[PDB]
Amino acid sequence: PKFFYIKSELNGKVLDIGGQNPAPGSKIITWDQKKGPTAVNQLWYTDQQGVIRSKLNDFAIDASHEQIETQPFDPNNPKRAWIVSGNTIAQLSDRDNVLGVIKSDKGASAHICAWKQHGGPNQKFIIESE
Ligand SMILES: CC(=O)N[C@H]1[C@H]([C@H](O)[C@H](O)CO)O[C@@](OC[C@H]2O[C@@H](O[C@H]3[C@H](O)[C@@H](O)[C@H](O)O[C@@H]3CO)[C@H](O)[C@@H](O)[C@H]2O)(C(=O)O)C[C@@H]1O
Repeated sequence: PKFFYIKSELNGKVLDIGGQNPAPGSKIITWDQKKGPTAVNQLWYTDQQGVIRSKLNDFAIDASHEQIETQPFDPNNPKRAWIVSGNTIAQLSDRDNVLGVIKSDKGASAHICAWKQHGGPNQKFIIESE
């Protein structure tokens, strides 16, 4: 219902499920903000507890692998509980661990990782209502 974009303060692009792939394990990148029907893979919402889910498949953000990917939500997996805290997307169980944008080294789209808060814009995001 209440959807929003998560925009990076590093490049101005938004969290986006690469190629709108609905399958679990799909990498989340930053891509030009889209508007209209096709923007679904860039739209997110928070469940009751405040955990971020994707409008595309209701999957959560997961940081179990090298780069963040979408995965079905699991209340027992600390790596799948991410919330909006100020201008940071922080881990529910560790506010010091936050998402950050890392530009591609091979001309690809930027990807996202989770690591200790270091105050730069790469770890800052703006929540934009749909
Ligand atoms: C190898 C490759 O295909 N690289 C492209 C990359 C991949 O397709 C995705 O990472 C697969 O998950 O997508 C890039 O663009 C991202 C945007 O894709 C848009 O959809 C594309 C789709 O990805 C293309 O494969 C398809 O041919 O056209 C679709 C529509 O243009 C999404 O709509 C958009 O939100 C982004 O996710 C990328 O940079 O990752 C382009 C790579 O060349």
